[PDB]
Amino acid sequence: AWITAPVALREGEDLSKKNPIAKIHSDLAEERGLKITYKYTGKGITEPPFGIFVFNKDTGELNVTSILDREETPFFLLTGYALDARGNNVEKPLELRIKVLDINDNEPVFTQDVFVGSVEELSAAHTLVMKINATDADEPNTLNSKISYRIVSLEPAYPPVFYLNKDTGEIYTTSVTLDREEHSSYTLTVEARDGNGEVTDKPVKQAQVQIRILDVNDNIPV
Amino acid sequence: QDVFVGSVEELSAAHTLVMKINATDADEPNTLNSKISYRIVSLEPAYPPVFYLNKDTGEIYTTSVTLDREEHSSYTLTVEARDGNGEVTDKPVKQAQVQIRILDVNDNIPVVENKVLEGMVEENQVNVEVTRIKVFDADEIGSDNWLANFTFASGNEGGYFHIETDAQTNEGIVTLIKEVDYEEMKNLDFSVIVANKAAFHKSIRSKYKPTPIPIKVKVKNV
Amino acid sequence: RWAPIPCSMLENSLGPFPLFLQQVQSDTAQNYTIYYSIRGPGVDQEPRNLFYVERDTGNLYCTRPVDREQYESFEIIAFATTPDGYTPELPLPLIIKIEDENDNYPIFTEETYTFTIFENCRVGTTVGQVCATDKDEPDTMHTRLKYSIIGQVPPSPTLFSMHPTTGVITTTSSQLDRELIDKYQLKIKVQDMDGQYFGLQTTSTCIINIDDVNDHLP
Amino acid sequence: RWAPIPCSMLENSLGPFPLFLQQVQSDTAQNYTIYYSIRGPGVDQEPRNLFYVERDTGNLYCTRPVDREQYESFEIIAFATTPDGYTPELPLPLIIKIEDENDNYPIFT
Repeated sequence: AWITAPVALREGEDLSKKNPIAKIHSDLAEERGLKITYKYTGKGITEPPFGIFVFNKDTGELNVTSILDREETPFFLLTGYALDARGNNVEKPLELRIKVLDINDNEPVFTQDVFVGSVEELSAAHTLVMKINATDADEPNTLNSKISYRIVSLEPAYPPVFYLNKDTGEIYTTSVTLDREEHSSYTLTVEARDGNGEVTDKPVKQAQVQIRILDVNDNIPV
Repeated sequence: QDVFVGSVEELSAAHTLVMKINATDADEPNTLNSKISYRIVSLEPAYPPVFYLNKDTGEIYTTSVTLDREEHSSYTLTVEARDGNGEVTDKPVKQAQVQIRILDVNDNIPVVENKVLEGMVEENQVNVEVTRIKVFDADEIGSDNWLANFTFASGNEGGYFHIETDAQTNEGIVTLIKEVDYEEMKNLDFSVIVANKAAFHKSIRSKYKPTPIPIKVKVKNV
Repeated sequence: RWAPIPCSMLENSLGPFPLFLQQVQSDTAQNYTIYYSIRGPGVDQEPRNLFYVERDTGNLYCTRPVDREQYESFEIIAFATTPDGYTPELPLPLIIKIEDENDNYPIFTEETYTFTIFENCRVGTTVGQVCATDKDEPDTMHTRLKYSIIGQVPPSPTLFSMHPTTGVITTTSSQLDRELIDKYQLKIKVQDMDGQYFGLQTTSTCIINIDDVNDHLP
Repeated sequence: RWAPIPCSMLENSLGPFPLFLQQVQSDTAQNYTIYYSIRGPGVDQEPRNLFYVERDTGNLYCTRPVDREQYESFEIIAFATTPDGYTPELPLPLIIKIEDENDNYPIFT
């Protein structure tokens, strides 16, 4: 006899143009005049989260009603039911699975507001200085969570002094020579980002980087 | 009325009352011809609804979704009155606006920049300043819910020092309350932890545990 | 038993084809060898070949793009058959609806609109009206129109104005001497979706003549 | 934009590296002690540390063999500084030329 499949719904958009998604209803009930009323149990309809699905008590249609969040549930698993007016289960209960599908909807957030570092005077080009770290709420080892780090502001802003490797969050020096006797420190600002990044315009989140220039004995006691 | 007003609080419990609405009919007292009943015309978002209307009694109550004063300072919705029993006429009937002000609670946590502190005092003085901490909170400006309130985590046994929050600024100010002696050259270090001057909401409380901030202090001679 | 679940396809779909609609299996393939087929106005009755099925997994697809313009809904039977030529179980009726977007353009009800107006008629005289129609479902946003002038030939004087909901053209200025300028053209636009950003535009040009009185001296 | 009269290095060079390229300096060297440096692709964008300069005397060099197939020239900014950190002279966009070796194929009409 004929069988049914599972369904899959995406994070973050209005699914009001995708309904109805499933239905629990009897095929011959009508040929005995037999009145049925219908209910679903499960996470999303009788357990959390709330708001997200509704059903028609007479015709057993299942409808989405609010925004899905894959950072709240990646799956749900309902059971639907069919009773007469007294108590009898007219149909055998139906299993219904609902996959949620993930998008990038959260931007990565640093282990610190302001990171601290050190680099020595008179050192060679591309001297490694420090590492900055952040975390993402989408699903690990994927492109919605895959972090890139960049410099957004620098003080003194000229000449150029540092680069940020976008793929690790490590901070390196340029070929310009550093001197403890002139710049006790530096300060710049870093932005963590995710995914492919094209045409983003809603603001994203930032931290500070502060670098101490460590002394060498390059001057004599006159 | 043209427009009805009432009050809900944020984060409330379910099916607790809010307010009544009122209409009037011209037929006879206590008859079904003037036996009024209501509905909610439109609401936004329309599901889950943030309010429930007993349609027979004219009373408005909370649902199983909570309001947020940090989202809206007032919720709007529309109402309609009819009368008698059974199916509704296919003709127009009058409507009016409802507005629910949303009262604020201590779900917003006081947050700071500052994380450790130091300062100085002289001997043979009292009521003199040492240091400060400036505080932010997302609750209403001047409420007991918004006032940062500091208390000791260590060094209280001395009775030497205090921290008082100003309600102008939400800035804690630290002072010397009992006299100190330079000639004993004792340790006067202590530490403080923030809450608010009101407790934290039933669903929100203990979900976080802040750490203390140490203050260190040193004495001058006369 | 439980009855089957409804399905649909959005009109004018880009593809490529075939485009998947549902999986329809039977649990009986577990207890003996069946394969999958479909029948009705949709495969073997006109429209022919529109739906297709995998005879080995019951995946059920469409072969080409449809139109809400042209079609509404379709009833198709699924059934199972053995390789030795017999049908041991009941068939499954399917229900399948076409879904609608605004995607059919508005179009003016004439190849070019013409108008005649008497020399120096008064400001706000009704010059005429431009009508368009739209073949998506009536009284909807998908057929809701918005009417605009976009520009004038000759570009000067400023002489006409258009009513937004109906394309109703009036005059704005009574400098209308035929003996100085005898015809105007107006570059005109109609769009659906209350003329929103996402509504679909069709442009035309309409003509306005200055209809003669006798006033130039022999 | 254009840039000053160039200096060459072949592609596919065999060294010994560092191979030398040029000395461009600042026209008032007698007033202050200068320190001479370089920046741009080839030093501090990619590929990194293809190029170098004598920091005290401004003689320029490169560190490894290069290919010409994606470029006939290289471009970098040379900049002046002092031991007290300040800029005596304005920075100059220079050009290096990459000369050929035969490694493109001959191909019939």
